[PDB]
Amino acid sequence: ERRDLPPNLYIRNNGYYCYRDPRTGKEFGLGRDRRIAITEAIQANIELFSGHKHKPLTARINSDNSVTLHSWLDRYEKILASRGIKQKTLINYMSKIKAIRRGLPDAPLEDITTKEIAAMLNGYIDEGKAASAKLIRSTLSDAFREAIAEGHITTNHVAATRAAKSEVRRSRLTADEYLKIYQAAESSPCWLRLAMELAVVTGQRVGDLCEMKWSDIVDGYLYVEQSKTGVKIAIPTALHIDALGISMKETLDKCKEILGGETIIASTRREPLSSGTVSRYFMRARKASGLSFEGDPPTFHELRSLSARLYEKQISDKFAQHLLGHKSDTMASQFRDDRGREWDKIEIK
Amino acid sequence: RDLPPNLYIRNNGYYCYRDPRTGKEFGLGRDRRIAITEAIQANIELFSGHKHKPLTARINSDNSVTLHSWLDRYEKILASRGIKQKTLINYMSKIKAIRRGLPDAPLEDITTKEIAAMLNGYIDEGKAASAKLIRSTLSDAFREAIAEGHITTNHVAATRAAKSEVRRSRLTADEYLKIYQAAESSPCWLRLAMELAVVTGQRVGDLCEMKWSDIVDGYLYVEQSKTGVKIAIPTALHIDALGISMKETLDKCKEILGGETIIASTRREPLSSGTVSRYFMRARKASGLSFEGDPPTFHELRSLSARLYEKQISDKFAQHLLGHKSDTEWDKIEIK
Amino acid sequence: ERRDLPPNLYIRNNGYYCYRDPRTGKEFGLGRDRRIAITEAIQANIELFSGHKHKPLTARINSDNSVTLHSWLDRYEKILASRGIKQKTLINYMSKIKAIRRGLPDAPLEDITTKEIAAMLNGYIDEGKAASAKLIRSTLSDAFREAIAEGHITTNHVAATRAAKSEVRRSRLTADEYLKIYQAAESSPCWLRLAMELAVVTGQRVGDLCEMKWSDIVDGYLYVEQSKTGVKIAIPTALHIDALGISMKETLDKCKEILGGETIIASTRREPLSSGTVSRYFMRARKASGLSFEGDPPTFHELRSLSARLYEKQISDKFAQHLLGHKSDTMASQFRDDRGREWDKIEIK
Amino acid sequence: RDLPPNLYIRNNGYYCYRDPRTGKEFGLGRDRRIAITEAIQANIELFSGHKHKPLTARINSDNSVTLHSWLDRYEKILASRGIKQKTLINYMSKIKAIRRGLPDAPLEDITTKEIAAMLNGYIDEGKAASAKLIRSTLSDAFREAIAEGHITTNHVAATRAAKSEVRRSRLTADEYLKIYQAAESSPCWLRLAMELAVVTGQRVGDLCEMKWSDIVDGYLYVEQSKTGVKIAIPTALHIDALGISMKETLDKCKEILGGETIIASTRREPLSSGTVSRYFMRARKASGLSFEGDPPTFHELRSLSARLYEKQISDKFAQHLLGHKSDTEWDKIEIK
DNA sequence: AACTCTGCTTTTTACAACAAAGTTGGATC
DNA sequence: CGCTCAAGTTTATATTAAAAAGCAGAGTT
DNA sequence: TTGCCAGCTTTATTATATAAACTTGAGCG
DNA sequence: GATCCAACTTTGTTGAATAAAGCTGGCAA
DNA sequence: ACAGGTCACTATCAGTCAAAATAC
DNA sequence: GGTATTTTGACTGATAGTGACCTGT
DNA sequence: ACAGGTCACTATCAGTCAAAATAC
DNA sequence: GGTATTTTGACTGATAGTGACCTGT
Repeated sequence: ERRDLPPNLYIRNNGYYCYRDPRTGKEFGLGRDRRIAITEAIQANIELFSGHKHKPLTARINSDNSVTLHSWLDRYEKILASRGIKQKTLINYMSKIKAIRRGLPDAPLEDITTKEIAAMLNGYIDEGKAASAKLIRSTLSDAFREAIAEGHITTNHVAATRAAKSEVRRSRLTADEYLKIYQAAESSPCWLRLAMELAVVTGQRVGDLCEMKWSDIVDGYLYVEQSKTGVKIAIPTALHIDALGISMKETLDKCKEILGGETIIASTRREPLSSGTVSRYFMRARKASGLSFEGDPPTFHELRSLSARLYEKQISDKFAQHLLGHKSDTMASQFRDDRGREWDKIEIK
Repeated sequence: RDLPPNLYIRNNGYYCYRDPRTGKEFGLGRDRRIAITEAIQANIELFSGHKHKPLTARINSDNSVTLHSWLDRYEKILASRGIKQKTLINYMSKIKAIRRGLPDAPLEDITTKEIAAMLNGYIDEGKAASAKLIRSTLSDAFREAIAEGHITTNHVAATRAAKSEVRRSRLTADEYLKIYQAAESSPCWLRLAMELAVVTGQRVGDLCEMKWSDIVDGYLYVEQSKTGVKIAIPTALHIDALGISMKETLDKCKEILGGETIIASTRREPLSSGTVSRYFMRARKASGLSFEGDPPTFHELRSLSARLYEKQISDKFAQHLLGHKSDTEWDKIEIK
Repeated sequence: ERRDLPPNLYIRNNGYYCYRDPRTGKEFGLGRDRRIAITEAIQANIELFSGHKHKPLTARINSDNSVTLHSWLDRYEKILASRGIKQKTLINYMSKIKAIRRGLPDAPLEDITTKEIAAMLNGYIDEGKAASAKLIRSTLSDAFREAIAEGHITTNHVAATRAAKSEVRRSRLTADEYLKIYQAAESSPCWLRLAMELAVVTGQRVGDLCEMKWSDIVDGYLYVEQSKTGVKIAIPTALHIDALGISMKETLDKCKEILGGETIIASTRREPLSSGTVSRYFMRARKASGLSFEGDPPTFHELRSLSARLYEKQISDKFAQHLLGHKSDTMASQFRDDRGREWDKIEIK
Repeated sequence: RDLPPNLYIRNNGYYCYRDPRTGKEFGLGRDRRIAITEAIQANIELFSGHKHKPLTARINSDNSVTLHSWLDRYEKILASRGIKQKTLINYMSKIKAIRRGLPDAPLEDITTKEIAAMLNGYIDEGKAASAKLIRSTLSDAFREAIAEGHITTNHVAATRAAKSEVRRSRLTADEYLKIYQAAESSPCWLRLAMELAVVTGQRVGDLCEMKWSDIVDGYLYVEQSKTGVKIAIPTALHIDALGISMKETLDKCKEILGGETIIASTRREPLSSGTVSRYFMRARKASGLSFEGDPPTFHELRSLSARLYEKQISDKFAQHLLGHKSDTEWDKIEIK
């Protein structure tokens, strides 16, 4: 007869015991009492046998009596409904939540770790969904605060994490290209044209463009109530874009004769259209024009950016700023940037 | 029988640890050896260590004051802050509010959660604003509570103040006229007050405070109850869009009202701030107009007052009359 | 004969032991062991007799290395000298320290309590030296920060407390009063007058005033380098204050003839003066004029405030701002404010 | 025996508790019973427990990390961030600095204190700025350390950044002239580079990268290496205060220098950024002028360039030229 | 009056991270 | 017909903090 | 011929604490 | 006679967060 | 028969307050 | 003469340690 | 004559490592 | 024929409990 040497467990020359995780190779100190070594030994022998632990009481206490991710998000949700926000803001957020449900365990909050979070966050970076991550993060983040504001938690695990910063990919649109798409838009219904023209001439948001009524015009002035920021403007029917040969007045009355409807921009059956279709068809003429660009191809909104860019040089910087329904002075210097396209010709000026 | 504290055994020989905090017990397993183990682990968590030095008489008694009892001294702390008789009461109301929202346990013991709990209570009934001030004050009391070191941490600070869109709607020129009209069944000063109010754009609270002694060589001296700003309004003002002249307003007051105050009762005596708005109110409802949100109120007259003075003379004037010193729609895109 | 019941200590009906602080009246729980009760009991009987406590090994660790106020303040000091600051900023701070030294215990950091801080802080309010309190506080605070920055501590006890808020007492000066003082200034040496006039016409800081050289003037413009903010200006020798009948040029040549020295403002023995004396004598003239004010009587700098207030109404608000060496938007408004004194008469304009 | 751990007795029958942390021993008294008491007290403080479950092997390990070992992987994640090769080495230099300032112990065990300690070391020597960047970086490393959860807490964050006053003095028009003159003993390109630099107000780093192929129909195309901004400088510019014409400067470069690069070596090849500034330096010293603080340097020329363009034509022009995008002594108060 | 010490009250006014460069002291081919 | 309460909303203004002063009552030559 | 649901990218503005009020239902002398 | 690093200092560029969009893919009629 | 847990209830527990028990 | 404070124990609210009684596999 | 508190000094203590010793 | 893992008994750095020495009253 020899020894009852629990596997993985070894003894030292004086009679001191260690357990060796064969995972890392690192030994561990137990004590002097064979009896007790033994015991702890076996416990660990079954752990390797299955990510299953005798988890400390500390743990098991704190547990059952404090949250559950999905369960709180569910409440998160409702709190948002309360904030008093615009219907779409909401759903943007909603989407992200959803995102989280699907990225994370429905476990207890404090038991969510930084790493787990980053882990899924990074999942979204690696696929090239940089921007996403930001918002996902951002929101998740919030959810927490508030969760903490309702004291289920003590600390935001997210805020320890780093926001992916995103270099914008959408290329800009040059005067040349517009004309080349204006041309391709031939096979497209007649309103796309006018919308285009209008778009550049008023430099207004597509969303708002689809909302203008013929009753919005009084004594040579087009009144617009911006949907996004609520700022109010009256655009004079006198404007003209010299670089592309478009007159606002001339654009507007083509819309009265050929489109005819309550909306300045209207469908072929005389009804107002959806923001999304207008960019949607502009998209088609983009592909149909066949031009090549670096990164993502420009889109409709781009029209508003070209609009400001040609307004800047035609009359003034202060003018481009005012038409855009645009107040701040951090962006007339970021709605001016070319993003690598064509060379800011410094003049003798 | 070495049965560690808070851990108990069952019929079969099943072991359980009981959190005394909740009362719920917990499953362990079958080996006393390992039960024990986790047992003490547990009794370290809730209880890390044990004794105390009876030199923690001399420490742990005055450590616990309790909400209500501190609020009680909070109060008196405020009394010394040196502020306006009403301000105090505002606050006071808050407190009370709190009294009725929270247990009377010790400070240390109150939870973030519990707090918002009630806070939210106030949102959900639609009394946002209140929330704010409740919060905000609760907060304070805590601050100074830690000021005197009964605690460590402002639990409040972690919570969020609701943000409140104001509902009181504004009053337009049309409507005022419509009310001035309904004001017929009302005692005569209402009208005068109204006019006065629009014309002087002054706070009802001060309006009720104006003496005929306040007028010297064509100038009305006002000492603003609220901010202490001093102004002299010239007897020459007139609001064109509604056809009221200050001077013609003022002399109607001396003839039909006759009293120490410019605005007075039918019994020749000074009126109370609240009555003024109060009767205005009745005229509101008797006019029968509808609006969006809550109906405008007397103060509103000061707002209309400025809105019509901005257009008639200048924005600089509106600010001057109101009692304002500093600064804090349909834009015109010019041809330049 | 019966028993050895240590005073303050009593027994219960079943044999449970408690000590009664007679200080409070409140009892406390010991246990079952007569022997051990006894023990803790005597410990307590000592305590009553000496502030002295058998304090913890706990305590007794953290203290032979976790510093001492005065000791750290001494090091605070030094950090300050390194911050790269103006020679007097320094002393201001310095004075406050000192303040602290004399307000508080030379104990260990974490042992300082908020209340102790308050207590002294209040000492300073109660005496009416409101503002002081502020800066004391402020700095103490800082000292702590940094102390925390070097980890002797973990928590700013300071920040818990609140800063006295100070209503400014210095009354302002009206045009009439200036005349009144200009008059009593007769008994005073000649430069006083000139300085006064100069001060109001230049609206410049006395400190800068005393540092102007005749070499600072070229081609009808006076160059000034403000010592306080470093702002650089050129005042034209053409200025005139009509409400008081003072011409910059006429004022300046008075200085050349009767004062004669390197400095535009100079002593009777042709040397540069000390900022303080200037104010100092102005004071004398103040007292000797005999006028009554509410709160504290205005003083020389006040000349700068008068200067702006009469510049405001004479030419423009934009001009008053340019002359001062003052830039932003919280001040050419917290300088046109009145403070009890004058009633803002509104007009028909 | 009864003798509790870390408590030792002396030859007399004197009791002491030895703090294992420092090594320092502590006095208690003569009574064993009391000794013991406070003893274990002590022994809860440092260690309450002593035990773990060996089932806390599966947590102790991969938790256990050490500075240098992490910095080691810190490094690697930097390489992935996608940045310009120099940025990286800046960073890496910092790293190194850290290695040399701090123990290679485990993260959790690094104290605020020690950090400051070393940071201040860099202050005291007058290397203000460095401290900042060291800090800055160290901080980051920690952040992402926690991002992978070996730690809880950024001890850095509690520390403060030295704030530093810029020492490099400015260059005035007179001085440049005096340097241009001393530059006579220097190879010919120096002069040209200098002129070019002022006239183009371009980064030395970019100056040395300009090709004769960069010029089309009177315009010099420059792609700024530092921020990627693209500009076309017209060959018609001239600086009046110093008598230098861009076109005249450019063609002295084609005849005297002759090479693919507009600025070139004596052997017709492209020069190293560093050399250019380097020789400029020589001419500085050789000019013999005195300055307050650190002496101006080549880049200085770009600053001069802007200062003289501001006054000659416009503030909007100087902005356009330097690849400056947005806005970020004496101002004549005329009587307006 | 002239000159420094001192305990006080006012005026003024505002950076932090990331990036990605630029300046110069010695160690190498 | 007016009051003072109370539970609620609304409007005005001062908001931190680390730097540079300024100003008058002594003590001392 | 449109129509909205569902998963991504982009475009914009930017605030919180103190004081000190005013509103207005209720019940009170 | 120039190179390359390594250690240091600059200078330009973006900084969070919430809020409100926009734009192509399909499966639904 | 048994893992995971709950109840309901008396036999210490941790303590108060006013009447008996000397002390200023 | 007579009120600050010590003690002493019947009067008292509460939790701990048992075991009876769920429950859901 | 001793409270307070420090040194040195080897016998555990808590391991790592590359040979020796079977598994796959 | 020849790589994964377990043991295991000399090789190694650091503390823990002892006393042998300090020293300021």
